[PDB]
Amino acid sequence: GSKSFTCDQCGKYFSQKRQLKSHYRVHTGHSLPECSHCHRKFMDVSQLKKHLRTHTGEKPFTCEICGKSFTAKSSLQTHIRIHRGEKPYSCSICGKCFSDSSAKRRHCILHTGKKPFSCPECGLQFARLDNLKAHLKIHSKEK
DNA sequence: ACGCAGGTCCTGGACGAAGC
DNA sequence: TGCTTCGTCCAGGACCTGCG
Ligand SMILES: [Zn+2]
Ligand SMILES: [Zn+2]
Ligand SMILES: [Zn+2]
Ligand SMILES: [Zn+2]
Ligand SMILES: [Zn+2]
Repeated sequence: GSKSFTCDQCGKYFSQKRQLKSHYRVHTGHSLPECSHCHRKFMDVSQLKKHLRTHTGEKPFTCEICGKSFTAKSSLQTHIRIHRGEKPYSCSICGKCFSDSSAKRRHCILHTGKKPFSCPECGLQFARLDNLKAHLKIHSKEK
């Protein structure tokens, strides 16, 4: 109030041109925090520090039940639900429940029947890119 | 067999919260 | 306060595993 500068990518408003220029980095990547190891860029320095653990192998979030360690606290939180049998994610179509939110999301796709991954060698179609990768290894073994 | 699909956890963008 | 840094959620994906 008032804001006269607009981003031509997401439409967000800004009161000063310097504010728009700083925000525009998220679309172009220019001058974003850049990892010195791999030179990929991230939205802020905290996301870069998280990414640094991919190079060091540091896993600072340890499960006190089994002793395994994880790179992110969210992953530890998801892992703890396995020990406690906590399955809060359920498919609304068939009722199958999961402790992992991605396992639930991946399962629900099967009710659509879509198989968008087609083997370039024989044309066999798969709902999962994983199954296509493993399938192509059979062609490599046959050849 | 091997297609199928669930188990598991790593990676990072999204975005409001907290820091300074 | 306003820009920076953080915590966290969440989506996606890589690799693993057993069933029928
Ligand atoms: Zn924008
Ligand atoms: Zn890096
Ligand atoms: Zn554990
Ligand atoms: Zn279902
Ligand atoms: Zn094939």
